[PDB]
Order: sequence, then C-alpha cells, then structure tokens
Amino acid sequence: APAPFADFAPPVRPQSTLRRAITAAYRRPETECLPPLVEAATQSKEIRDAAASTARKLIEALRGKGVEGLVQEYSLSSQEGVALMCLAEALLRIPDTATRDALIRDKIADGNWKSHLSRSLFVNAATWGLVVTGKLTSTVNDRSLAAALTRLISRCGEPVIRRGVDMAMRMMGEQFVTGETIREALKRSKELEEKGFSYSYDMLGEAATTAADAERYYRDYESAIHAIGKASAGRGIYEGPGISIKLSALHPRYSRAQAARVMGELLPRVKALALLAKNYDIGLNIDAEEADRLELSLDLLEVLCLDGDLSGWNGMGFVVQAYGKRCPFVLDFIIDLARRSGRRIMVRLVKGAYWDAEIKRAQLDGLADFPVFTRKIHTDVSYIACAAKLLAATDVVFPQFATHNAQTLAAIYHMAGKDFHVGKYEFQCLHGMGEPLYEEVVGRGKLDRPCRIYAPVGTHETLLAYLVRRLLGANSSFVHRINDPKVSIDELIADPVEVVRAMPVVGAKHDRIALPAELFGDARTNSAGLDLSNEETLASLTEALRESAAMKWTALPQLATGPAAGETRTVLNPGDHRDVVGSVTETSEEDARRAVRLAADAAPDWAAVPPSERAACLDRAAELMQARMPTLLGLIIREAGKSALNAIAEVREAIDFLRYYAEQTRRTLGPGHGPLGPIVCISPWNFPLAIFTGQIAAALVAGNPVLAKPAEETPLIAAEGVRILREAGIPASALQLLPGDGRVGAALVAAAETAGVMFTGSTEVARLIQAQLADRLSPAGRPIPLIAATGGQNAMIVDSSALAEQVVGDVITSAFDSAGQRCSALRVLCLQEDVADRILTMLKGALHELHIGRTDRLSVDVGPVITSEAKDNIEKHIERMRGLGRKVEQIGLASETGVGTFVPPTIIELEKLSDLQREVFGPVLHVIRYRRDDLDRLVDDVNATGYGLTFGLHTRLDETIAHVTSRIKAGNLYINRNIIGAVVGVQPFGGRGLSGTGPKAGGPLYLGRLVTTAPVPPQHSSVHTDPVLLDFAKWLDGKGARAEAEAARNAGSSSALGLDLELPGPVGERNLYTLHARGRILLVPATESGLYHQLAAALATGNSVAIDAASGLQASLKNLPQTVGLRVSWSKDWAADGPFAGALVEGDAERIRAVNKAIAALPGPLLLVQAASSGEIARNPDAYCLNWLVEEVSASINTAAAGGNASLM
Ligand SMILES: Cc1cc2c(cc1C)N(C[C@H](O)[C@H](O)[C@H](O)COP(=O)(O)OP(=O)(O)OC[C@H]1O[C@@H](n3cnc4c(N)ncnc43)[C@H](O)[C@@H]1O)c1[nH]c(=O)[nH]c(=O)c1N2
Ligand SMILES: NC(=O)c1ccc[n+]([C@@H]2O[C@H](COP(=O)([O-])OP(=O)(O)OC[C@H]3O[C@@H](n4cnc5c(N)ncnc54)[C@H](O)[C@@H]3O)[C@@H](O)[C@H]2O)c1
Ligand SMILES: *C(=O)CC[C@H](N)C(=O)O
Ligand SMILES: [Mg+2]
Repeated sequence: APAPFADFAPPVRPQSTLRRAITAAYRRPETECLPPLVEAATQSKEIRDAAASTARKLIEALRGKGVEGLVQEYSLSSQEGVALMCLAEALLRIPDTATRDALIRDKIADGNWKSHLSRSLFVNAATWGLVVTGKLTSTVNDRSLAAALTRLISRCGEPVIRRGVDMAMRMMGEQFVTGETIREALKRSKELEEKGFSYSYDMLGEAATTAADAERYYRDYESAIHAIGKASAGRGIYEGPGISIKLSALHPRYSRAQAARVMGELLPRVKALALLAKNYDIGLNIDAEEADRLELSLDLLEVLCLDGDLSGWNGMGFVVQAYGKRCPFVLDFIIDLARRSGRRIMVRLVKGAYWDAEIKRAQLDGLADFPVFTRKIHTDVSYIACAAKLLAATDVVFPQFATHNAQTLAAIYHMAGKDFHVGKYEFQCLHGMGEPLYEEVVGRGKLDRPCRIYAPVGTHETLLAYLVRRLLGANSSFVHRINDPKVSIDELIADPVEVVRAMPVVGAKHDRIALPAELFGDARTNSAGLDLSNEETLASLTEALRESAAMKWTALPQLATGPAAGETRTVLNPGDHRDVVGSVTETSEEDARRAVRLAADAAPDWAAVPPSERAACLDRAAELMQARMPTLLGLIIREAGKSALNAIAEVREAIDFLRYYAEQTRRTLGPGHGPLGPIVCISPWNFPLAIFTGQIAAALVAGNPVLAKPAEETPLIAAEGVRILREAGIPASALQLLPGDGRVGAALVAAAETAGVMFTGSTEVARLIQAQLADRLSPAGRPIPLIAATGGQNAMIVDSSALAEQVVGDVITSAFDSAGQRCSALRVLCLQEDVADRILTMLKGALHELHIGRTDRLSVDVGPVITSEAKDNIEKHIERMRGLGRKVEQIGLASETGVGTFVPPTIIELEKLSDLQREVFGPVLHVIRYRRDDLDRLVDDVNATGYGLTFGLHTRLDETIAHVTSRIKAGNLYINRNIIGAVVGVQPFGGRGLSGTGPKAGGPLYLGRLVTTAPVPPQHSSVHTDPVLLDFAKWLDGKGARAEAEAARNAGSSSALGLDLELPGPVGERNLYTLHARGRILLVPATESGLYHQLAAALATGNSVAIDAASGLQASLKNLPQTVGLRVSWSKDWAADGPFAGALVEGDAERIRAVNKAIAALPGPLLLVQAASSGEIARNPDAYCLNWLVEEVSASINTAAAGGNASLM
C-alpha cells in the first residue's frame, strides 16, 4: 500500500533561493515591510519639488476639463435614478430597436411596466446604485425601486424613459467596454492610436466553473488574438495592440491544491495562445488574481519563458500587485528569470483589485497576518519603490506603470530621468477613465511618454458580471479624491514616501482592521489556521503528518482509578482498510456502571474548583491543541476520512469551544449555580474532535464530572482529546473515557447517578435515550436534563436574481464537503424554474471536476464515507430513486477507492420535496424546481419535513429575503453563502423540531442548561413585552388573581423574547442572533394557580399553548380576552394535537414521571420538558425557566456578495 502522506503536496519544482524569498514575505508584519520600501522610493529634494509641480500641473488640467445630468434634468431621487437605469437595461435586452420603441411608446410610458418586462427588473440595481450614488448596497430594495419607477414614469412619461435608455446604451456600449465585440473595440481604437496611445484588450473572462466554460473562454481568447493580430499588422509589441488573459478562465480547478492538473492541463493551453501571439508578434499579458494564486502562476511563467518553442518573441507579460507584501521579491524573481531566459518580460505594475476580499479571507482562515497592506499609503510607497527597482532593469524587462494617480505618475516620470525611447517603459490606464489624465502626458506637446489603454470587451451581460469590482472610486481612491472639491491639490500632490517616513511608527497596521487572531477583542483569542497555499507550511506539515502516521495511537477505558482492560481491536482508515491507524480497547458494561459511580463520588471535589480555575484549565487545553494541531490533523485525516482542510477547521472549532466556554464561564458562573452532577456526553463520528470537545468542555466548566463516550468509529482522536484535557489539569476523576458502541452509551445513560445527558447523533437514537430517561427522576424529583443535537434535511432556495457561479460554488461545498457527512450539509437544492436548467448544467459540470480518494493528498476534494454499512445505506437510497425514474448524475470512481468505503458525489432530480422522507447522510444532493409565485408553498414543504437545522437562501432581493426568512423555521440561516462551518460564538449552532432540543452549541445559553440554577447570560435581555401576556395579566387582575397577575407581569419583563443582536465576526459578513417563540407549548397543570403560572411563562415568551383537558381546569379560564383565546387550545389526545415545541408540567414526583413517560411517547420531535411541584411554583418564581421557552435563531449574511465590501470605504 502507499505510504501515508508520502505524496501529500509536493511542489511543482524545487524552490529556488529567489522563490523562497517570495514565500518568506507572504504574511510578513507590516512594520517590517515598509522601511526597505521607503529606502528604495526616496528621491532628491530637487526631484520631489519637480514631481509635485508636474503633479499639480496635471491635476489642474483635469479639474479644468452624465448620469448626474440626467438626475438634474428630471429632478430624480437617488432611487428613481437607479430604477430608471434598471428599466433601461431591461429594455436593451430587447434586441429589435423598433420593437423596443413600440413597447416604450404604447405600453411602458402609459401602462404598468410591471406587465411587460421571471426575473426582477432590479437584479443589477446594486451596480446601478454605485453608478448613481457612489455607494454600494449589498442587496436590492426592490419594493422601493418599484415605487420609484412607477412614480417617475407617472410624472414624466416617455421622455425620461427615452433619455434613460440612451444613457444606459452609451454607458454599456462605449464607457464600461470599448466595444461589445473585439472587432467593434478595434474599430473604436483607431482614433486614440492616432493620438499616440496603444491598446491592450481584456476579454472579461474569469472563474471557469466547468470544463465547458474553460474551453469557451479559450476559444474566445484564440479568436481575439486573431482579430488583434490581424489589426496589429506588424506594428510589434510596443506600438501595437496586445491581449490580457486570466488563468482562472482557462481551467476550472486553478489552485495550488490542484497544481498537478494546472501544469498538465492549463499550461498547454496558455502555451498554444502564446504561440499564436508570437506569430502575430503581439503582447499576451497574464493578469494577476487572488493572493493564493500568485506563486502558482510563477511556475507557469517560468515554464513558458524557458520553452524554446516561444523564443524570439518578447510579448509575454505578467502583472505584479503592489498592494502585496511579496511584490519586490516577486520582481527580483521575474527580473532574474528574464536574464536566464533572455526574454524581455513585460511587467505591468498595478496596485491591486481584490483588497477587501483578501482582508475577509485572512480573517476567516485565522491566518497570521494579511498578504496585502492595510493602509492605502503603504500601497503607494510600495508602488513607487517597485517602480525604482523596475527602472534600474529596463535592459532586461519592459516596465508598464498602470496608474491613474497623478502623484504616482509624476514621481515615476521624474525618477526615470531625461533619456527615453519607445520601448524603454510605458504608462497604462483604463478605457473610459484614464484618457483625460493621459491626454496630458502623451505626445510631444506634453510629457512625451506613451500610454497603453486597457480596454474591456464584452456584451451587457458580461460587463455587469464584475462591474462592481471595477468601480471600486471609494473614500481613499485618487479618482474619488480629485472629484471631491473639499480635497485641495496640495492634498493631492502630497508625497506618500515622506509622509510614511515621518509617522511615529513606520508601517503600522490600520487601526480599524483587526488581525485574524484579534477578531474577538478582549473576549477571547481566535484560533489560528494554516495556509495551504504556503510552500513552507506544506513542507513542514508533510513531515508532521508523516510523523503522525508512525505513532501507535491508542484509546483505552480511562476510568478514575486508571486504565481498564477490555476487548481490543484495530481502527482502520476508512479510505484504505490496509492502513491500520491504531488500537481501541472498549468498555465493559460493568466498568461503564463503575465509572458513573466514581464520578458521583468525585463530584464534590470538582464542583469545589473555582469557576475561574476550571475555565483556566480549558484555556490551557486550547493552547495545547493549537500547538499539536499538525499532529491532530493527521489523526483526523486517517481515522475519520477527512481532508486536511476539513481537519484544520475541526481543530480550530475545538480550540474555539474551549475558549468560548471559558470566557462564558468567567462572565456568568458564581456559587449559586451548582452543578447537576455526573454528565454523560455521547458524540458522533463525523466531528470526532470538535463536538466531542465542546460537550465535554461545557459540562466540565459548569462544575460537572464527565463520562465521555465517543462514537465507536473514532475513539483514537477522542482519547487524544482526553489526554490533552487531563494534561491541562482536568483531574482523572472529572473526565473519564469509555470507548465502545451504543451499549456503552446506553449503560451510562441508564446508570443511577447520571444527572444529565448531552447527545449529538441521529434523531432515532436520541429518541431511545429520551425513552430511557423518562423512566428516571433526579434525587430531587425532577427530570434528568437532555440536550439532543440531531439530524437535518437542509434546503437552499435560489431565485433568478442569484449569480449562478456563486451558487454552484456554495452548493458544491455545502453538499459534498466531507462526503456530505455534516449534519449541516445541503440536502435539497430548490431552483427557480427560469434559471434551473442553466444552474443544473453548471452544477453537473462542476461535479465532474471533483477528486475522490484517500485524503492524505492535498489534491483530494471528497473522501470516504465512514463504514461499509453507511455506504450500503447511502447506495440503497440512490438505487431506489434511480429505479423510480429520477435522473441520477454520478462522478466516476477510480479503482484505488476499492480498498476503502467510498460513495461518489451524486445529484438526484426529484419532482416534489416529499419524495425525500429521511436524512441521507452522504454526498447526495437532491434538486427540485419551483415557480416564483409558489415560493411560499415551497417554504412550507421545507418546514413540513419536521427538521430545522440549516437553511440557505441566494437572492439579491430584499422582499424575498424578508419573506423567506420570516417563514422558514430553522435554527441556522445563511444568505448568499454556503450553509456549513458554523463558527463558535459567531453562528451559535443548533436547530429545532427533529433537529434538536437546544440550547445552541457555541452560544450563550448552553452553560445555563448544565447547572441547577441558570445564570443570566451576557447581553441576555429584551425591552419588549409580549402583548398577549399583558392582556392575560389584565384578565387575571379582573378575576381577582392579584398574585398571579403580578407574576405574569414579572414574566413579561424577565422574558428575553425579542432579543436582537449582531455578533462580532469577520468583515464582509453580518452575523445576527435573535430569540423568538418556540411554538405551541404543551401545558400539563394540576392546580388553578399552577395553570396561571404556566400560561404566563408560555405567553411571556410568545408561545401558544395546548392545555391537558384531563386536568379538569377548564372552568379556570372562563371569558378569556380574544387575543389570549387565540393562543389557547385544549387537548384530550396530545398525540393528535402536535407537534409541540416544549412542555410545562405540574405535579408530585410520580405525576411528573407518568406525564414524562407519556410525553416521550408523543411522535415527532424530542420535547424540552420542565416540571415543578405545586409547592415549588409557590416558593420559586423561576420554577419554570424562561430561557428554555424561547428559540434561538442565528443568521449569517454575506455582505460582500455584490462584489465588494462597502464598510471598508
Ligand atoms: C491598465 C490597468 C490594468 C489593471 C489595473 C489598473 C490599470 C490602470 N488593475 C487595478 C489597479 O490595481 C487598481 O486597483 C486601480 O487601478 C486603482 O489604482 P490607482 O493607482 O489608479 O489609484 P489609487 O492611487 O487611488 O490607488 C488605489 C488602490 O490602493 C489600494 N488600496 C486602497 N485602500 C487600501 C488599503 N486600506 N490598504 C492597502 N491598499 C489599499 C488598492 O489597490 C486600490 O486599488 C489591476 N489589478 C489587479 O489586481 N490585477 C490586474 O490584472 C489589473 N489590471
Ligand atoms: N445537530 C448536530 O449538531 C449534529 C452534529 C453532527 C452529527 N449529527 C447527526 O448525527 C448523525 C450521524 O452521527 P452518528 O452516525 O455517529 O450517530 P448515531 O446516532 O449513530 O450515533 C451517535 C452516538 O450515540 C451512540 N449510540 C448509538 N446507539 C445508542 C443508544 N441506544 N444509546 C446510547 N447511545 C447510543 C453511538 O455509539 C454514538 O456515540 C446524523 O444524523 C447527523 O445529522 C448532528
Ligand atoms: C454537524 O455535523 C455539525 C456541522 C458543523 N456545526 C457545521 O458544519 O456547521
Ligand atoms: Mg451508528
């Protein structure tokens, strides 16, 4: 068999000294990067004065030389302007100019435009918003825009419509693009080519999703090289036109993880285009993209420049991004490569276009620092220093200075000195934007320095795809400052080098941008990830992973008295059974019962450890796991079948649980919050470290000793987690490990001294535990608390406003990551009928680009399922659907998978959602289509499964967001992003119905469930009072029940219903946390006062009730106000009147036990039950705790989804 990790992530080539200098600078501190940049960018006082003069002379011409004018002519509001442009865009999608004018004249200008024009008019309004207002809104308020469009048409008629159409036509055909086609762009370029300009054409392709998209982009590029070469007609690479390409357009898996495919499949295609450009002797420039593709692209640039088939041509070009901390070392490397190869490489120096996306990515991944600067002035100094380096090597490279900043331009112009010849260097600008400035530079009558115009080419659809990124003209852009008339010229010709030099601390990070580790401020330290695009990281990880596979991992029954003997068997890698991972010794049912007794007898000693010291253990346990992360990664990869990327996330999530529960402890717990006692923690195989650790850390920090029962498939990583927690100071008596199967779990739950159970697993097993536990009562006569986190049937809804490329990406990740073995995984994709065929073609194309196999290779996307039984179960489902006529799409599996348990990613097209009647825990996406008027019915079908865990929605339309998020009943919502990877303390995780009891893991109510008296969580309060509660309290006052009326009003104030908070997280995301009503609560009263207390508790938290008619208390609620009676029903057959969302029970100990057994028999969800005796209701106003009568909802909205980040102005 192949040696573990012997082929994890070998580099494309051995890393030269010059390449190593690049990698070493990836995330270098910003205070280290600047001093050498300032040294390099300095110039004589004489030069700086001449620079500021030239830069002032340029800026004064500009100030002395469209959509705004339209808004003025018709006195449009901002929303009218935006809506008018969306209307124009949709009228231009009408091809025949005469048909269009007839629709305007006879139907639009008069009738409701809403009849004549399956896709909102306002799909692109975020982009038109930028045009009109200069500000970017992530989503579209389509009801506001509809009203504005009606208003402006009813006011001004066909004339305003005509003017909108012509404006949009001019902007889309001549301003945003030089032309719609390359032939048209070439015809339009004649005029400025005569005035001394040159051109390079950008064909607006990028981010291929399928093989078909990449082939299409390739032939687009090929056919443009022909038109450009023919038009060039021998002018050469400096005077004549060239083309610019993006590598992500030519392959659907352009990434370091797929480097072998990139060199074998993408390189040959770039070489064939370059050969064509060589024959016409035109430039071919490789555009720069995200920071994690930079070094990968250098390997393509190296091979192309050493390829003798391309010799004799100096047209190959390459962009370098000055906002990147690697820029000067990249330039050293290129300059040396130009010397070795003898190719005069065309180096286009830009600042960079992905800034806010890079900030968000680094934060999300928990990396050590950013790969770009965080102050714009730092990018300027870097640009000017790299320009000096490039102007010293014009013998071997051709520098191309792409900038619109007049201060940068003047600096470069004077730095280059008096000698110039065409071919020494050039400036560059963007079509429609930079000509005014550079019409003051080009020509013998100005500065006599040439400028290449970068010219987008594309249809309306194409230009709009990333027209937002191109606009971002933000609060720090030179283009934005030259307009702003409160900015003086003296301000605009300020020298960035001298300003940075005289700052108190050179190169300081931006004050308002958090390093990834500091995302949560003083609350806690963020866990740290690893950069799998960093060759140094991959190299050192390769060795640690190899060394992890040599260990003899074991897991034993670690009882309080010491290791126990038992039945021993191997643990095999699910991706290859020949790979023995370790040995597990499993627990006898006798030692299971014995461990509970030792924990019971040791419980007082652990409760007596002060909360702050308990949390301090957890903080030490977090630090141990961060240090051992590489070794833990390797065990999770091989024991549980996970990819390295999913193993990193899992170890982070364990670290985060430990620090989050430690901080929550420091915020809440005191002497009056006593532990429950021994808690049994039972966990699933699919997050074998994270969920394992989170349940145990919570229970322990709340003062409870713990019996940890790991899933039988993943004991080894569990045993390691317990080793670490004990090393951190958890005493052996406080944390005992009991490996084994469901019998060991069932014996622990049943044991006499078990005070609480934390279960994560399947819904049916949680139903068996609930049944065990209804037989039992605590020594105080109350039910044994149960937290059950169970399965999901998670849907995503996509309408015709979504961007297919974003959707396919989020779907492929949500459904097939970890082979779909996430409780959160996407199970049902719901596609609006108009875009269903297009998205499904893309999805299937992207499916076939996934790599399935054993997960000790970075190249693997989808690993094995955990066992042969899981495989057989998943494959039964697939073949059933296949036998019912449903279209089934499956990738092909390589024969190497036969040594493991694999299921291929699978797409199944269903007719109705009720076709699918059970959670299928594998890589199996079901697809259904819906018509837009049936959206509300669709949300019902989603809710009707009974599950309620994760849910996703892709739309740009506020009315659809409002509608859908107010009707879906699920605990974790996701807008315009994937639906997996909830982050501790940011998206507190957990659902409702068949998906769990709550409270949410990694949320502020979790610890309260594990003590006898719940504390008040941080920020847990609400100023809102439920109005039916208030009517009930008045009814009680009317009936003479003064004391109960007062209790009712106190419950109204104590309720946290309506709490609405935003939680700190990464930039580019809004993460919200809210408390809602749970639903209909089953009330089982014994006395009239008991019923009034129960009803006040339920109403104060927004719930309706079903009251046990067998109680005989019907006459205690005569003459209810109508508002309260709407919320009240009576029930004789509890099972018929479900599903309920909780229960309140009054009785003595045996009444409680009987009612509890009858509630556990109700079909459907596990109910969170609270019981109290009549005397407890009288003595304790919190006998029924309001924390468990509300439902937590987490929502995460990707606010960078329109293409940029507004807040990072
Ligand atoms: C001809 C041509 C061709 C291209 C490009 C430009 C031109 C003129 N660009 C885009 C370029 O990188 C840049 O985004 C804009 O052109 C604006 O730069 P200026 O010098 O015009 O303006 P300006 O001088 O106002 O500089 C603005 C720039 O500063 C940076 N910035 C803003 N805030 C910052 C902060 N807080 N911290 C650090 N930096 C900050 C950004 O890079 C921003 O673009 C590009 N880009 C790319 O990545 N790949 C490519 O292939 C191209 N192609
Ligand atoms: N809501 C969540 O946060 C969440 C997270 C992960 C997984 N899950 C769910 O867990 C399931 C997959 O994991 P699984 O296959 O390991 O679950 P499972 O129900 O098969 O097994 C879970 C655990 O319970 C034990 N067990 C089995 N029978 C038992 C019994 N009669 N009494 C006591 N313990 C018993 C097992 O040994 C194991 O430790 C899926 O349904 C998935 O959706 C939910
Ligand atoms: C379920 O398996 C846990 C999944 C995790 N919380 C996530 O991916 O959100
Ligand atoms: Mg099982």
